[PDB]
Amino acid sequence: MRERTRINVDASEAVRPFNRFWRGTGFSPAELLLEPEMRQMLAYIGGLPNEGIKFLRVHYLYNLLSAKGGAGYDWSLLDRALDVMIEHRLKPFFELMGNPSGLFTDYEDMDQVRRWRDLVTATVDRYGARYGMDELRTWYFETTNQADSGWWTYGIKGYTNYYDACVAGLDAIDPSLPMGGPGTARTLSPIFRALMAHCDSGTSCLTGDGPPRIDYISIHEKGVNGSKEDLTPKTNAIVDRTLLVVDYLKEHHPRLAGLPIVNDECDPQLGWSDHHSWHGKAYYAGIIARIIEQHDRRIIAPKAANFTFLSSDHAFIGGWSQRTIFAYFGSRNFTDVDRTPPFDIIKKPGLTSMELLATLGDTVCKVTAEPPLDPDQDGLAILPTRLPGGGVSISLIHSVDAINRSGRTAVRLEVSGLVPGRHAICLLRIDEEFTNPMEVWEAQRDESNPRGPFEPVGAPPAPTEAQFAELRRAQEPALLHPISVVACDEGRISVDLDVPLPSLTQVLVVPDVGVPPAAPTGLVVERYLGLGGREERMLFWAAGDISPAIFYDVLVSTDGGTFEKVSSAPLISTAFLHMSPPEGVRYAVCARDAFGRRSELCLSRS
Ligand SMILES: Cc1cc(=O)oc2cc(O[C@@H]3O[C@@H](C(=O)O)[C@@H](O)[C@H](O)[C@H]3O)ccc12
Ligand SMILES: Cc1cc(=O)oc2cc(O[C@@H]3O[C@@H](C(=O)O)[C@@H](O)[C@H](O)[C@H]3O)ccc12
Repeated sequence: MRERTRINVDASEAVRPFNRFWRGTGFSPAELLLEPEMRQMLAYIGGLPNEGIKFLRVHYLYNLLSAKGGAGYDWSLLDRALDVMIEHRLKPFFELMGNPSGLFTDYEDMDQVRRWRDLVTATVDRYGARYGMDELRTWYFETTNQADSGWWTYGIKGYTNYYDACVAGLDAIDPSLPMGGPGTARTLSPIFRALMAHCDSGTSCLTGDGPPRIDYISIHEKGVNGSKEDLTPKTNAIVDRTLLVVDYLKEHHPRLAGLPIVNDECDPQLGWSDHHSWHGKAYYAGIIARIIEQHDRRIIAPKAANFTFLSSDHAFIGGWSQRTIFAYFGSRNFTDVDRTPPFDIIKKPGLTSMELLATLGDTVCKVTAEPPLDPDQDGLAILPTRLPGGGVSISLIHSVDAINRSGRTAVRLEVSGLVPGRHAICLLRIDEEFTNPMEVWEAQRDESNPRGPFEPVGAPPAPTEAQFAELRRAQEPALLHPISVVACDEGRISVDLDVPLPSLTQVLVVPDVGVPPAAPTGLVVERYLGLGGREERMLFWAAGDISPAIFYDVLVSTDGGTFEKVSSAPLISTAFLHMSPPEGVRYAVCARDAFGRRSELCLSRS
């Protein structure tokens, strides 16, 4: 419902601060953290620009513990699970949840309540020692998930004592460790209302002296109900129900109403493992961004509430059509790598969309559009930000709730108010033609000829090595056009964009700092086996600094010969899966800025 829009973004005019408030994902159960598939996934998840994903919300961490007869527990599985997060620069959004060796049966029994308190205290004590208390203090702790679905039994009172025990457990070591909840699934459920009453008036069953503290309020609100049918996400209703909850707090518990509000599981549709094919396509990138933009425009900007964090729950392991950030190819079903079944994973739009969004800056700029933008009616939305050091990062979102709608509009994008001097314009796109590995896969001929030679089919369930190389080129956030460098003496740039429905476009306009970018650091190389037992190496590294619009190449030397490039697309994330390394392989990673300059140093190892 629009043909051409002229959009002017004025980088010289700051409107308000901008936070990237969506930098989280999650999955269940905690045991996946011990599997090699998840280990590989965490390299991609921890490699987004500027901590583009920072928190993992993993269910049933305490099922990793078991009672060692006595006071304590065998911590060794939990240690491995937390260590993999920390090692990939991820932090737990730590749900105090699970039941070590089934020991907990009754939260009204005050000896159990006290034992739970002691478990929480022991957790904080151990991990504060293992990683440092500075690390611990960057975490968030949460109540056990739902509790308004299959909360074993325990009741409202059990729940409220459980909360008390969590809070007293953290307070024994450090009261500044943030605690919140209830992480309820249904809007204004009994559990939710009860915890709010308890934390407002109400008194802790372990102290006896006022309500237990609450540092944030968390709920799950999702776009549409679980179904085998492709029901249509209602994205604006997520914000409507969140504001309803806030209204409930303003009326009934005004002392809590200004607290940080968290949607700890914000997905377009309930039921991750149902098959909804749009999870593999640009629709999902569009819709994640659309949900984000609605929260920014309707909650944060007018200050209707202190909305602080939105976590997706899309790091489950599964196929193209499930709510997963990778498509898993291999023999395992989740609904030493020489022991376990080999596998390949391909990035999907749930992750690439977050790669693009991770590039956003820290300040909202003024934007004017003609005709004026009306995202709730026609689907064209914008997140226009200024980067530290100058320049802009703009997300242009063309997304509607309906899955089955296509089309395109024209945008003339103008950016003014830049500091004069050269700038580079980088255009990244997720749509049907770009960053589109599922489309590529569907068009690949299945060489196993499962319907015989006269009926070729696509979508090979076991792609060839060459097919996988084609998918891995397509899986990376793609340049819509080659980067252009503009000598903008007037501090203006402009560009024409063809904007499909659905699509996500990231426009980066970055100044020339005058020197090559900083070299990458901390290169880790690990062995995996791909489908058919093919040798593979996963590379993970860190950016040399916080510069915008940095792209990485991966090179290979054998066994001393000069380095040749082995990455296909320029990488914006600090992770790369390499297939079939030669003998005596040495890896090197180079950073490239948008002006074509290579980091003077490459980072080596193997
Ligand atoms: C769960 C939760 C509660 C809360 O009050 O704040 C959070 C902040 C979270 O991310 C931080 O959000 C911004 C901030 O609080 O300053 C960002 O600027 C931080 O970098 C980020 O860690 C994640 C989870 C929560
Ligand atoms: C059973 C159930 C009832 C309900 O009213 O709401 C729910 C919300 C739920 O939230 C999340 O849903 C899952 C999903 O959407 O597939 C997962 O994303 C999360 O693990 C779960 O916490 C899970 C179960 C229920």
